[PDB]
Amino acid sequence: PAPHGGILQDLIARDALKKNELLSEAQSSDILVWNLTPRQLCDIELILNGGFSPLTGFLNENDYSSVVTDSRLADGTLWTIPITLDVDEAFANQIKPDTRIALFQDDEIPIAILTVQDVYKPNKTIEAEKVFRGDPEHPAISYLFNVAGDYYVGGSLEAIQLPQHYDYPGLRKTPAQLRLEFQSRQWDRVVAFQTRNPMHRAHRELTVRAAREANAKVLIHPVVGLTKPGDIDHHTRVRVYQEIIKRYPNGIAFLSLLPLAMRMSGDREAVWHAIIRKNYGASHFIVGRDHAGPGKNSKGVDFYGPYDAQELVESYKHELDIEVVPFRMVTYLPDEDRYAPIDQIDTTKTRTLNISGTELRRRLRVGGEIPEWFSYPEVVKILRESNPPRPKQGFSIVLGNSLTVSREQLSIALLSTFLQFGGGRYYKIFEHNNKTELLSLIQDFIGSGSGLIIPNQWEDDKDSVVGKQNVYLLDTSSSADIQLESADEPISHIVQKVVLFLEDNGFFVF
Amino acid sequence: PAPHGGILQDLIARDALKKNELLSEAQSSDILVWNLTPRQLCDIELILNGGFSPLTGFLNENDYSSVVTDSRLADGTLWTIPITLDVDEAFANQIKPDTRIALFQDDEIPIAILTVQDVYKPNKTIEAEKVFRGDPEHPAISYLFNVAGDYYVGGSLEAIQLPQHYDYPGLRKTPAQLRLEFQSRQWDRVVAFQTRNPMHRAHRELTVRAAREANAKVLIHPVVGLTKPGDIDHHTRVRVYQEIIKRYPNGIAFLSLLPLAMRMSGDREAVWHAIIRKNYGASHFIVGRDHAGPGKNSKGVDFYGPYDAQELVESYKHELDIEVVPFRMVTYLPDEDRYAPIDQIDTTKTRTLNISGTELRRRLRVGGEIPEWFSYPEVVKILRESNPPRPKQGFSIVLGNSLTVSREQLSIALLSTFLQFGGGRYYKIFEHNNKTELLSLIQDFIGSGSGLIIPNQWEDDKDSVVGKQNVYLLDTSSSADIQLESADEPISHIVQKVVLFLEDNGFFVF
Ligand SMILES: Nc1ncnc2c1ncn2[C@@H]1O[C@H](COP(=O)(O)OP(=O)(O)O)[C@@H](O)[C@H]1O
Ligand SMILES: Nc1ncnc2c1ncn2[C@@H]1O[C@H](COP(=O)(O)OP(=O)(O)O)[C@@H](O)[C@H]1O
Ligand SMILES: [Ca+2]
Ligand SMILES: [Ca+2]
Ligand SMILES: [Ca+2]
Ligand SMILES: [Ca+2]
Ligand SMILES: [Ca+2]
Ligand SMILES: [Ca+2]
Ligand SMILES: [Mg+2]
Ligand SMILES: [Mg+2]
Ligand SMILES: [Mg+2]
Ligand SMILES: [Mg+2]
Ligand code: NA
Ligand code: NA
Ligand code: NA
Ligand code: NA
Ligand code: NA
Ligand code: NA
Ligand code: NA
Ligand code: NA
Ligand code: NA
Ligand code: NA
Ligand code: NA
Ligand code: NA
Repeated sequence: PAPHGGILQDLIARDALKKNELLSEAQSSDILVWNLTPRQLCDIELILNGGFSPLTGFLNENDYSSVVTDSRLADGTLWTIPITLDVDEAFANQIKPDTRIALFQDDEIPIAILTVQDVYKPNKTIEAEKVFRGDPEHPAISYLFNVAGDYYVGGSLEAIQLPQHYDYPGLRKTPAQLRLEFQSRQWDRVVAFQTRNPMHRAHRELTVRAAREANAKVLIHPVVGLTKPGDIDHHTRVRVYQEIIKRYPNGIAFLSLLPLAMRMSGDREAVWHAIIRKNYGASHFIVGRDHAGPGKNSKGVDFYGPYDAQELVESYKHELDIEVVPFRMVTYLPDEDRYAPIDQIDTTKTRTLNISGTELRRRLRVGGEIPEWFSYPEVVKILRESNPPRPKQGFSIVLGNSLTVSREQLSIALLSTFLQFGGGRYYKIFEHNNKTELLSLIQDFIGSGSGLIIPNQWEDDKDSVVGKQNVYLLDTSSSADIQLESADEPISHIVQKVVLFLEDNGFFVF
Repeated sequence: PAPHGGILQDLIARDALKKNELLSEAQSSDILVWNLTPRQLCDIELILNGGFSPLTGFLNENDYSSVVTDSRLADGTLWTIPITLDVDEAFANQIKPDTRIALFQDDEIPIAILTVQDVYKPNKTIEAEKVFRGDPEHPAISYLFNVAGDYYVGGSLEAIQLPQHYDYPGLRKTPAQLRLEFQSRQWDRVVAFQTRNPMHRAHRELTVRAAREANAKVLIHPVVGLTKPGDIDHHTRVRVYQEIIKRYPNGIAFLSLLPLAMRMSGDREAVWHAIIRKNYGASHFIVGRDHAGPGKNSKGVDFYGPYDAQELVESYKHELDIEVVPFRMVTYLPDEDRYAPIDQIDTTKTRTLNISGTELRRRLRVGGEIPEWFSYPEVVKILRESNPPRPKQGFSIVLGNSLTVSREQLSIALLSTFLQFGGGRYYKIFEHNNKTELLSLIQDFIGSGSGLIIPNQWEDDKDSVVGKQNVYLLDTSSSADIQLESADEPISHIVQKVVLFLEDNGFFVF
């Protein structure tokens, strides 16, 4: 179908003969410069290549406001997610309309020149409530208040080049490129599948049903920009994707990576995804259970209904101009050894089985087996590879402040003890001396699979610098992970407590 | 580099706005029509897409002649293999210069409109001797005299569409497309690897050395048009290729199928391959041992020297305008467990190992093991899949004419006997009654893995219709595959002879 708004806004193509000129300007000693943030680099690349058509810059207050209260651009164009350039008060204060800002990447690569139309200070609470449903634990809300700048700069863009990427070089097809791909193959019907997690049996089956129902070819269009904190990294996923694509019949599917920065905005996000996929050349778009939803909040309540997205997309049906292929919870049927939409089976006279993400995360962490029927073995292998079981995980033991025994001697004792176990883990007594340049390495080591013995705590002001994962506190404090009986407890006693704790948590296996 | 001649002759692009017009003409009740042969469909697709640049139609006598005696087109452009439209006397007699012929595919799809320049009757002997070196067993020479028409029709072409293909739809990149592929990835150095056989360890290693030596990305450009009779089918090969490509480091290689019709013209063919690859956008081209050679003739003598191609290519070096990466026999080194060019090892103080094609063909036919070091297991699996060991092969037993026992009873006896063995083969008493519509099916069954019991021989005039593979003759004749003692030999005796014969040839395994 035609790109949203009718015109593919490929600004790279549009501004081709301005490149050298824009480049010079971007590099002049007088232009205002802003180094794009990660999500901003994700958004600007979708703007510059026509993925966010009709958009051609970041939303101004008028357009932004309409999107928030209307799910539409000022002119009425259906648009649910606000795309804005958030900056800080400092930078904002140097901006005036008509001003031209050079937007860089990594403070080195000139991406584009923004021509300021306005500088406003959004009410983050309204955006939070109206666009993301207001739950503070919601990924987009947390980002909004904790990472996003407090001042938005609206304005038109002029392309210099798309953000640089050294991985998966040929796979990040642009709307124009993908459209050309489908064309060279004479694909006039393509159903797109959005995804931010690895694909298992259910997915393969559901995407194939879609291809069969829609009579269209399959586009696995995974998100590699930004997703939900805690998601499997995109590299591990691209591998999972390239592997699973070999399970489809020869010539039915195409893989293309989408550098989109998700918002986990359930239903609004689905409407947005459909618009994006249409721009990219898809004729059909899959919207399954809890599309783009972030699950439940700590209280166990749903951020979005399991089918809110489907319903919203359905209400915008005649406007989207792209066909939606809805799916009900696709589950496993033991007795018939096959998958199928829950709405097609009698959950009364037929038994179903389902390994949830939580459940999977768990197996991977304990080294537990994952059913042959759940996912393909190569997929699981790749997952295990980058999400190793506890006996392969790294960790850190911190000698609490309450500790009264010799920290040096307790450290050595723990070191020598861990060493005798053997098995491949690297151990080290890591003194940070409160230097953040060191504190910031604690997780690099844990991430490398190493066991670190830390002689003492770090200032509370520096706590943010350290990634809490697999970091355990040894102390008499009630809030210690490994609680000591008393600050003067004999070393050997402490060592056994720590060993058994780590063994109880899968780090050690004898 | 620039395409040969300087201009990419993508006639599909050139004649885009003529398509509807050419189409109408091609489909008029008055235009002369010729349905392209297989190799002709191979050649015309390389002409229409700029692969044979500078060519823009089939060679006329002037150009043809110069290519034969000069390895150059009339204007001097380096060109070693003659590309002509060979027709029969009947068709030829209706052609006059200025005439326009509609060239169809499968008598249904209009490919192009040829504007006749001349109609000549080539001296096949000269072409055989001068271009293919005159050995009658040479693949190109046999085709020349046994398949090629005796009259060549030279003339310019006007594109309607490239030949239709329903398999590997997106993989058959055109020069322009490939060039666009390399570009979108910013590949300014690409070394192309030609191939018509499956790729094993040696190949992967040799193409990687090339990539490293040349400082260029890898293009696996296999031939899927026409190769040498007896080669592994291209489908099996594409699978082998798609699998082996996964053994290269991420992002270093690209796979694109070339619908070229090989000539197995050793050195001349190599020069031609380099020109073709240059047109397709390559900056480097690999030329290894016996490039494009058909091996030895039945007498055991070489059609070309193991490095004739390398030497010819080298002599045209400053003309080819594409860098050649020559390789000496790449062999295996047991003790160092690695491959390397023979010219880099001391064949005196180091042992080498090599499983030749013949040797491989043999293992595959006996179900023999293929060294882990020779090829990758997935590749070998795919090969075995379409080149099954004897116990899975089909065959046919023919009751010779000399036979004097009851043909009906001997047939049944052989049928019931084979049946008791079990094992999965399908058996049938196949009566052909000399009807070619039936004789032509004999190989389809053998190909399907079935065992056919044929009650009697077929007329000699019909012999050509039958594929001699796995077709054994039971007769008293000295020239019988399973020789009987006498035409009246008792059935049970004959049955044992046949059983033991088939068991001795791997068809039966107990
Ligand atoms: N078991 C399932 N039943 C129905 N739909 C599913 C199922 N699993 C995944 N989907 C759908 O597949 C798509 C991508 O899945 P996933 O990556 O987990 O979520 P997200 O929408 O956040 O990308 C979504 O449309 C989702 O609703
Ligand atoms: N062992 C080897 N050492 C060096 N080059 C090789 C070796 N095997 C194959 N090659 C080269 O690989 C390319 C393709 O191989 P193949 O398909 O067998 O022959 P062809 O040249 O007929 O396409 C050729 O350039 C050939 O010379
Ligand atoms: Ca704030
Ligand atoms: Ca629920
Ligand atoms: Ca005490
Ligand atoms: Ca003849
Ligand atoms: Ca030889
Ligand atoms: Ca007798
Ligand atoms: Mg980028
Ligand atoms: Mg989900
Ligand atoms: Mg074709
Ligand atoms: Mg060879
Ligand atoms: Na439309
Ligand atoms: Na810098
Ligand atoms: Na709801
Ligand atoms: Na519409
Ligand atoms: Na429809
Ligand atoms: Na426990
Ligand atoms: Na040149
Ligand atoms: Na016909
Ligand atoms: Na002669
Ligand atoms: Na060079
Ligand atoms: Na020679
Ligand atoms: Na024998």
